[PDB]
Amino acid sequence: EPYPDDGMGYGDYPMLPNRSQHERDPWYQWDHSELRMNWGEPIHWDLDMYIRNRVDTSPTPVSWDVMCKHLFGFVAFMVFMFWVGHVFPSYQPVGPKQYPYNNLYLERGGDPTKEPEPVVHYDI
Amino acid sequence: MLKIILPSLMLLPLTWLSSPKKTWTNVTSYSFLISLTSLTLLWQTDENYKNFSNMFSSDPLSTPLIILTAWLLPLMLMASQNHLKKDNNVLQKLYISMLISLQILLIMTFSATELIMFYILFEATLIPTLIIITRWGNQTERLNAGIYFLFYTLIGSIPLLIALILIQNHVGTLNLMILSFTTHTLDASWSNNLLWLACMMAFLIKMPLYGVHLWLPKAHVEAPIAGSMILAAILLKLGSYGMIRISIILDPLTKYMAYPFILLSLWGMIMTSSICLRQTDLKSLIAYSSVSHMALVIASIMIQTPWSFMGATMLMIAHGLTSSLLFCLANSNYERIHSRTMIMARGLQMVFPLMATWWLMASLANLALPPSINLMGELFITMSLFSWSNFTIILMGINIIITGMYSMYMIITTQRGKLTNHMINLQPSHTRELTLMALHMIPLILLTTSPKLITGLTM
Amino acid sequence: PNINRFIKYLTLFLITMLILTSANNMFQLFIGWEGVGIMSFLLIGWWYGRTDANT
Amino acid sequence: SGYTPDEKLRLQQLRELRRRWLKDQELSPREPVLPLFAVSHVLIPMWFVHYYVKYHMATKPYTIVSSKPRIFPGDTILETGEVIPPMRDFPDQHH
Amino acid sequence: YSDAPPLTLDGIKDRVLYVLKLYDKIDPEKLSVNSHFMKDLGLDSLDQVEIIMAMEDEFGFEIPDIDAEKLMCPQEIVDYIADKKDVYE
Amino acid sequence: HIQPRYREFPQLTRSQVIQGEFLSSLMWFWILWRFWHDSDAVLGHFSYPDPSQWTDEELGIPPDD
Amino acid sequence: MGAHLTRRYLWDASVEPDPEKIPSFPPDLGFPERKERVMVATQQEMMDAQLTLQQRDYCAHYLIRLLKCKRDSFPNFLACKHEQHDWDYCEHLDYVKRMKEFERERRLLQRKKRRALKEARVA
Amino acid sequence: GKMELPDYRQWKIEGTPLETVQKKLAARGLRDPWARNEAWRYMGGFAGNITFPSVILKGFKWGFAAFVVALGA
Amino acid sequence: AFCAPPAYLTHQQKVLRLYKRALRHLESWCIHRDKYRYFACLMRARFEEHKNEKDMMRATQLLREAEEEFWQNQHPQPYIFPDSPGGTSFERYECYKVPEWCLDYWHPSEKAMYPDYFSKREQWKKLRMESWDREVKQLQEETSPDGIMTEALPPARREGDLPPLWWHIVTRPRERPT
Amino acid sequence: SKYKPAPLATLPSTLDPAEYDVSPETRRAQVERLSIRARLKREYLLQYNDPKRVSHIEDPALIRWTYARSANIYPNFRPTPKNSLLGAVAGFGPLIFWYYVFKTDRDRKERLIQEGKLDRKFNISY
Amino acid sequence: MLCLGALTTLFTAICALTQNDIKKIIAFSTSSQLGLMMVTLGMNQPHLAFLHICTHAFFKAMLFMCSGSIIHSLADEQDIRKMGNITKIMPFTSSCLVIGSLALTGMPFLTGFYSKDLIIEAINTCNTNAWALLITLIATSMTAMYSMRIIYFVTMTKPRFPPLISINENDPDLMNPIKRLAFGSIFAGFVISYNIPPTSIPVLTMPWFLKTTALIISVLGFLIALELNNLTMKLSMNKANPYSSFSTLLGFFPSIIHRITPMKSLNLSLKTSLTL
Ligand SMILES: CCCCCCCCCCCCCCCCCC(=O)OC[C@H](COP(=O)(O)OCCN)OC(=O)CCCCCCCCCCCCCCCCC
Repeated sequence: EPYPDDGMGYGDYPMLPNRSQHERDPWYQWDHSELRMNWGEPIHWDLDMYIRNRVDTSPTPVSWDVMCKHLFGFVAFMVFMFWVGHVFPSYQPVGPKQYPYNNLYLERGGDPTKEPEPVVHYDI
Repeated sequence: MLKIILPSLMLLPLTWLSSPKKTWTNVTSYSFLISLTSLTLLWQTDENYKNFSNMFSSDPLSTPLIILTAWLLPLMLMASQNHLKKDNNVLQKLYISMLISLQILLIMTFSATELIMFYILFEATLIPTLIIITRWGNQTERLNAGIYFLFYTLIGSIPLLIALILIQNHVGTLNLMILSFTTHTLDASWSNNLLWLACMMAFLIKMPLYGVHLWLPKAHVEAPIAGSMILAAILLKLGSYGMIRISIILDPLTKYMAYPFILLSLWGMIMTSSICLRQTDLKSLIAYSSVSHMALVIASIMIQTPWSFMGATMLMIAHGLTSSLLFCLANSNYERIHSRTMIMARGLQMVFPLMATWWLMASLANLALPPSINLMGELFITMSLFSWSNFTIILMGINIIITGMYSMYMIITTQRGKLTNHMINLQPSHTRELTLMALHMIPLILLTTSPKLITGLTM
Repeated sequence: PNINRFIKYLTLFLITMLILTSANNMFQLFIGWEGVGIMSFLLIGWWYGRTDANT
Repeated sequence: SGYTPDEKLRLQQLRELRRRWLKDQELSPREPVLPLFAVSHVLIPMWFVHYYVKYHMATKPYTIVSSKPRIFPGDTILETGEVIPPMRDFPDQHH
Repeated sequence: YSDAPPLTLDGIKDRVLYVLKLYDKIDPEKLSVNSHFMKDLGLDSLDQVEIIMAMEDEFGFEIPDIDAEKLMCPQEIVDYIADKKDVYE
Repeated sequence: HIQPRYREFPQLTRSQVIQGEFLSSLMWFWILWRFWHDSDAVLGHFSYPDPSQWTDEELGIPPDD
Repeated sequence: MGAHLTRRYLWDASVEPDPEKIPSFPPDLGFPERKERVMVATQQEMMDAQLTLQQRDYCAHYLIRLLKCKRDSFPNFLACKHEQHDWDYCEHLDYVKRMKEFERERRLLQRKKRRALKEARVA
Repeated sequence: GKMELPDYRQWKIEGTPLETVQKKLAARGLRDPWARNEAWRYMGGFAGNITFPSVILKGFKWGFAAFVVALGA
Repeated sequence: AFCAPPAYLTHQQKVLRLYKRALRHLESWCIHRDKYRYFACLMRARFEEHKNEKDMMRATQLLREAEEEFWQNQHPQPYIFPDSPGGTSFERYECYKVPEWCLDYWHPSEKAMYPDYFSKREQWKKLRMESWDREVKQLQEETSPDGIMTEALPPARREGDLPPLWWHIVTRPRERPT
Repeated sequence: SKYKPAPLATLPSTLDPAEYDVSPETRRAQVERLSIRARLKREYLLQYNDPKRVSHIEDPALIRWTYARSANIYPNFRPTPKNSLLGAVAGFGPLIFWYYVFKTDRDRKERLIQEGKLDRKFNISY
Repeated sequence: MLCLGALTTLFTAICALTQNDIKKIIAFSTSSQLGLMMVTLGMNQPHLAFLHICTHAFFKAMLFMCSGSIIHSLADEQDIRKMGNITKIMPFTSSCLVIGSLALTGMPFLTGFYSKDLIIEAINTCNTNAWALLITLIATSMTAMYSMRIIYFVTMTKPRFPPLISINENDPDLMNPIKRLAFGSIFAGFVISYNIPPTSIPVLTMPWFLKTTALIISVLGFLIALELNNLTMKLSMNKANPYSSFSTLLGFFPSIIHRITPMKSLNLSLKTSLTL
């Protein structure tokens, strides 16, 4: 069944089923073992992509749609829940930590010459 | 610089006068020493460029190449001793001489003060190359490939001829030294905007740009191994050397007249890198690898920042050595396999243990593994490109991911997997094949120890 | 049949890993970062014949 | 099903030959005809390294730099001779 | 050492014999190599599937479908297993 | 020379059992020894204050009005 | 995790503090001449003991002690144990403070809600 | 050494969990034919049930014995 | 792997090859053994009934609803043996299965040692060339009248003749090269 | 849930109606196709197992593939729509996209440098 | 990274619960522990993150080589399904495996305990995503679950391995290193924590349920899983939940993002960029 005549070059090259070498019977003694292709059988146009070390088209126990929806659903729910989180964070009943001097103004590398507005912390 | 050249010329008398049986060793042994004399130019204990004489000069940019041009003639003559060992004893001495003239001409072109000396010698190199590709080319299509290699370069060449004669009238001498120390500032007219394109286009063509690179895949495919080594290692870099010395003039326009090429090259880098991903002919994949890794160079010789330039100088010398190494090992598979197809010949490490180590190191040079000059080069072009526009990392970032994929795929489907059942049994590796490789990589290891020598004019 | 090569790559991995650990300038950190990546490629697919290891 | 009577003989016979091939693969006696150190690579490498670290690195500027040593309150500085003042007394003893 | 001792045919031979002697339907005192399953011992088209599967689990490998639609004789199993495992005795 | 066993409990070497009990018993000696010497796995050793028993004087809660 | 969050997120947050602004009210509010914190260590002592900026807390002083007894007593890493309790305590006695401050700010905010309504006398 | 193999007869389903599976299968009328093959799993040596505390607590007896002694000294 | 693939599949081999996938995909769900051996003799029951259906149409309607019941009640990670396609050791040792036509390019020094090995190898290569003629002729004289042609190859059928196209089923690289 | 083959995750052999077919015509093909394969198989198997052979088994089915894919393309090119519209969006589309991505950035950068905002601190290289 | 570290922790842990390959389960645990390591870096606690890296190395290395011992001793069986009762057949590795398993589950006074609970309570005390805080803790219970899955299926169950038995772990080269790392797994957390420089100013003051949360969640994680393992033995068909397969085939990220990207990235080169 020649590839459709739309003038993109395929020519007379057969339009062989788009199935990857992955599901070619893995036990049969394929002449070319690793391409799971026999000698003489028409090679597929994109056998450079269906090779085993590349893409696969091997039936999956779960339907593809079911997969795409489920995966992304999970992703979304998670991303969302993480957002519910940022909205409502978890923080202990503890006030802010208190650093000495002027919040270590000079040591945080502050300018020695210009003194900072004193930030004082009182007991209790 | 007439020791790197006169002794070279004398090689021609030796290839002809010498015995048919001893012709190969006299020529290869002597040019190895010719390379040793070439190493003297590296002795620059000061910044001043070394103006040997009126017509012949060598500055940091040319010196790293003249040595490579002299170095590959030995190797080219060692990689073509097999094919070309079936010839009539006068076809050989022609091939050997053709290879000899290429570096005589290329040594002079890279070591030329007058820009039109570059042009005459620049476009002469096509004669020796076209003969090597067409006369000894294995495939039916080399007549075609030769035509493509002659016309794309020639149509670009005549505009440069008009441009350089034009500047001589405008300034009064095509001497690279003076042109540099003289005020040639183009005036952003519509015409100048054409001059700039005239000068750069001929160089941009033999440095395959995305728009005009179809000549290189076709040429290296049917070219004999020696021609493919010369085209990838020295011939394409002739275009880069030209762009570095010609943009000294046309200083103002490239600030805004480069965008077209820069974008052509960076998008080109991605597409050329990607089609390598599914190309059945190994020589085809290396050639497009060469287009992409050379598309980075035209995008650094145009941004024009100090780092770009020496990123370029680092990568050009490095990629030159790596590409040949890849083209040389591709040939060794081609001669035993007898087909260029990548899919056949799977599992070779199982049968050719060492060639596979050379294949692995060549691929790691091909992709950017870090203690290699290849990476330093890309890291630098990448930096400047980022400076030009932070967004550039995206496109120079899709290329790095693709470059890793095709480089390893060449190793994974050629040198791993189950062995091919019974192709014509693959005779073991000759010591010549392995040395021809060792001679490519041992210098790649040594240069990576001291990158300063191939850093370019800028640094 | 190739125990010695396997041990050889394991120590090369350790050398790249430690270089990655103790690297002041990041260029050396890069040498380690890429370096363990390549030897992992060589060592994950030790048994090259198996396509699964290659994938 | 069951093997075809003419396939249980092409497996009959070819198995018989495989058994002989594997016997032939067996190597005859003689088949392969061939025609503290610890200190060694810990001490010898060491001398060299030291030679390198104490006479190149050490000598060159800013090649081996070290975080300042730690000095606490009440501990003496060997080089200058000063004794770091003891700190202000900790008032609380609450555990 | 860690790898077990290589199978010797006269062993593999006994092992396949043994397992069958533990299948209740197959008489333990008649199972005789060369005693075809469906013609002599009386097993059914569906038993064979299992008899093979037991063997695939006694020797730890899979007898492919097409090559196992024929493990009839209780011996074919003993040379096929051995041929697949390279036992030249 | 360990002998492969068919449908029987592999015979075990003296050393296999002793080394195995050894490593496990030291694990338990260490867990017990540290638990006794340093039982700060639970409570740390600092008690959480009840934030809801701080006299309004303690926190500066002015007398309403 | 905790109830405090439930108060703020569930129900109403009007009277629940915002962690980003814990001393939201006047610092002196509630205290005549409240005493400010005091640091035993010296801006230099710390700088000479190379204490990480973060570790320069009001317990920096008991830390320096620990670190002293950890350099001294080197081969023995299990003997500077009293020093660690002390540091930790100092810090527990700081975490508690940071908790007392949070509770005080909570209650004070409530004062506002109470007072507003009280002060919001009908007429 | 021409490894021998335990007598096939040795294996029997009674006394193992296969027997209870055997009896309920018999209630349905099924005969559970290959159950005898799966007997050595439960037959001997490996017959004892393994409890999760037993693994987590392996060696605890001496471990505590060791602890007490050390604590004493 | 050894025998050749039949052109079309019968009804039986399709049913009897489900009994394998099914029971083997029931031992991934029933990780234990007594549970399995139980839940499986219950499987046979399912296949045991509907064994004597003579109504093909029906039979191919029980089969087509069996393999859909199965597809939706299969385990995602089936227990596939270690050395079988899709396994964990599949083609692991293939990096050591060199193809044996490579010992022909060995240096006379290498083959100098290992002497008796090559004395027997040269015998076998004499066997191979000594019969290619009688073999190919056999392969041809026995080409059944043009028509259906299967990949099955003939046995020997005469003394001295070596069962044909045999050089690569015998002389196969050993499985575990180790 | 019925398995739903997508261009990927295709319909398995089982669950495929065609598999369940005995119409004598179908069986006819299924037995005709083995013949082509058996024929081709017995044309590979007594030419690869041939003593006295050194030449390269060619696998012409692979040579028909490469020729079809790199030297039988332009002789079968006819410029239609859906081919030239799609043959210009691919070559000039992104090439024009990035130009307004790089021009706008380079112009933003230049303006900022000109007005004096870009910090360019500790940048002593380029 | 606190957020993505958190997602990987549970995502990888949930996938590990149903994986039936012993090496695969340990590898997912490698990712889950690093997910916890990513979380501490995300909560800006660098020093403790490094502490877990060192402790993580000792026990994960042990469990892998422990399974290396089981896989090599058995006829290269890499599936928990066919491997059982290693505790009586091979006590030396089983002892090493449970030592490693408890370290992975943060058993009190073992190397995981010194660094891991510091990280847990750090979370329970900092200001963080609520979703991240909840997932990290159940991720900890799952670590106990899959840890439970390995020992129940691999060690405490009737044997299901192929009938001929040839097990030897006597080789010094097996024991010695396994023995040496076991000593490290038992004592390393003790040594590293005391010796390192005081850093991070931890918060040891917590309500007791947060102080002991890591311990309890780990305990019930195993408790719930043990209930599960026990459940299976019955002659009643449970199979698995609809989201169980979702778990077993790795969340379906492999099935979908590995078939689409490599397919729509290569199709565009051959069909569009190369030929067109
Ligand atoms: C594949 C990895 C992709 C990773 C993407 C990472 C994106 C990071 C954020 C980039 C976009 C925001 C940059 C913000 C910088 C500060 C704000 C700013 O002023 O942008 C700089 C400049 C102007 O952008 P803007 O403000 O949008 O003004 C547009 C006016 N028409 O910016 C501009 O010059 C204009 C364009 C801005 C947006 C450019 C979007 C680039 C898209 C890249 C696609 C990559 C894939 C392409 C296909 C590959 C496969 C074939």
